[PDB]
Amino acid sequence: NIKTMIPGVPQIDAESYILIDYNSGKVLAEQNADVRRDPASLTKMMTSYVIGQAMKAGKFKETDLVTIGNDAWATGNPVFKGSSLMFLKPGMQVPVSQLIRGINLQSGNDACVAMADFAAGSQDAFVGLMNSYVNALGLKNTHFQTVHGLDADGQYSSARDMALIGQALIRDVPNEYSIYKEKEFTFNGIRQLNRNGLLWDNSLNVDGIKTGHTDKAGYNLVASATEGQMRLISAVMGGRTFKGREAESKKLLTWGFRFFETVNPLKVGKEFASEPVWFGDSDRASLGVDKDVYLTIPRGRMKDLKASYVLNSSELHAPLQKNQVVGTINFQLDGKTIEQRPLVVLQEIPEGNF
Ligand SMILES: *C(=O)[C@H](NC(=O)c1c(-c2ccccc2Cl)noc1C)[C@@H]1N[C@@H](C(=O)O)C(C)(C)S1
Repeated sequence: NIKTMIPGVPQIDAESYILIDYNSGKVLAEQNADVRRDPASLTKMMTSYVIGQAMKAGKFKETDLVTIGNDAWATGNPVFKGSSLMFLKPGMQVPVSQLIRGINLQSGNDACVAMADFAAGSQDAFVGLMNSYVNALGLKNTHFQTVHGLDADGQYSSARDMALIGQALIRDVPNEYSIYKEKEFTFNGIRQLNRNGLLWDNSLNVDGIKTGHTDKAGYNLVASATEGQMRLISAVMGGRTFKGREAESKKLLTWGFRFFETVNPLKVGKEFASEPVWFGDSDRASLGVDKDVYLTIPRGRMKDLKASYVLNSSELHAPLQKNQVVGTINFQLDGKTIEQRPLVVLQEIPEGNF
């Protein structure tokens, strides 16, 4: 009863949310997680991903100077009215390091344009990259039209999709993600605070990601926090009150850490099982996984976890290719399969040569 309890989810004062484990991908809690909503400033998480991907690929460096053009002139474009801005002016020569901090820390809309032109030649081309990454990540309820998150009529995303963009940032572009925890940066003599207030919350280790508000979106937050071996991502969209701003997301994260833990029962290349092989240069196949196994389970239940396996075929016949799928690993709690992973050949077995 204690051992098999399903914990109640706290009431969250928002249109939609999701809570996921970063490593396992497991959804711990959700409500209206696939409803299409105005992303507001959360759009900039994708802007930052594209930039992070360009930098990973070596297209430019943080020390590189970007010359500011007219479309990134903050007080030259009334579209930027009442919005977060670096106050760039044409002709300024600003290091990439400073513009990506303008975007990540400050949500500078002008810095988004500046980087979009620098990275991709035009804002349309850059939005095209954002949308190509939407497809590659397999996001089903997301579409961008703008580089900064301006309520543009046909852009949308979802709590699920925004958490997934969060996970992609941490996983694919860790050097870009490491910027999000920085509490401040200085530009043009002026000190600028990271807008993510949760970074200052002593009770959690929040290191990301992005807050947002436009008048169609409500209050929006994608947060990520760690506690030991465990990283959670929350996405809360259409938060109703100014006071629930960080509080509602904190509720989900603290609940997640209290009731769940992440286990890593198996790593790539390590033997889980061995099976006889026929016609081979060796007599036995070493079997395991081609991707690290992470599971999210109820907290405490780690020592109750059982693993077993099944095989696709009665017999293993060489040649066996490395990472050839030959079965399925079952992870179980209380005698019930909770998670499955493909069982694969770890070391190639070509046909015998004598
Ligand atoms: C993101 O949602 C908010 N940033 C804005 O700039 C903003 C816009 C906007 C206008 C032009 C281009 C893009 C955008 Cl998103 N329209 O309204 C706003 C407020 C930033 N997030 C909020 C917040 O979290 O409360 C601010 C710090 C006020 S600015």
